Amino acid sequence: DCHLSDMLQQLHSVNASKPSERGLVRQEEAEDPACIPIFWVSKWVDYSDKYGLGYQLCDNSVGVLFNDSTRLILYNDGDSLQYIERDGTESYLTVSSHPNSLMKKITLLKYFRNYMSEHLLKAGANITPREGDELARLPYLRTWFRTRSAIILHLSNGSVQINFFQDHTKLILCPLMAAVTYIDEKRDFRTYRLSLLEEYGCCKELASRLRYARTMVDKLLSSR
Amino acid sequence: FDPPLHSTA
Repeated sequence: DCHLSDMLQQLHSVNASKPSERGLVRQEEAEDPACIPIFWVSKWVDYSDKYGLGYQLCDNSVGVLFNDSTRLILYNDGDSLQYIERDGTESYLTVSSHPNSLMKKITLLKYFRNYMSEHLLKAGANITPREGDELARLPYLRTWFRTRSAIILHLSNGSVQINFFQDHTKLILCPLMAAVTYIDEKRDFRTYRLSLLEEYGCCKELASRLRYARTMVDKLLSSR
Repeated sequence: FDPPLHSTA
């Protein structure tokens, strides 16, 4: 949890500055759309009482964190597979290769994928992601938890995503850019440099979500 | 396949 420490310090710092508790607030001056995430979670399915958590990333790949802490990942070609065991052992194969050891888990991934496809809305479909690297690994879901107000999704690339149940607003925090992308209730998205929010301030609603984000990151570090 | 919880349907 090296990236989480950076994110905590970053969030602690912005909240301490009290960005909404100022007379002059100019959050537009803190916008940096050069910092849009490469990846975020566009769909999720919590079936952890039986199977685990399934999700979609913005690139159309899918994953499932099974209850046994194994992970299956379908790349956006809908065929290429990455299997990650508890100890970290990874395997690269295909749905069509038909490996008998994994058919139970592959079948489940298809159910998750189908449920998301025909039932659920794709978050940030109106956002173009940042390019990235052709060599870099596909991120996966490291860990997650739900509160009564939000789901918290921590990816292996260090990004933390928080979705709020009440009003559909979402936060995407990247510690590498020290940046936050905010999707409001009207589905508008803005990316802010956190250090610039300390100087220019932001509206009341973003500030309170940055306050909540910090609590959640505390929970993440504190679960180790 | 009826999951109890999920993102915005």
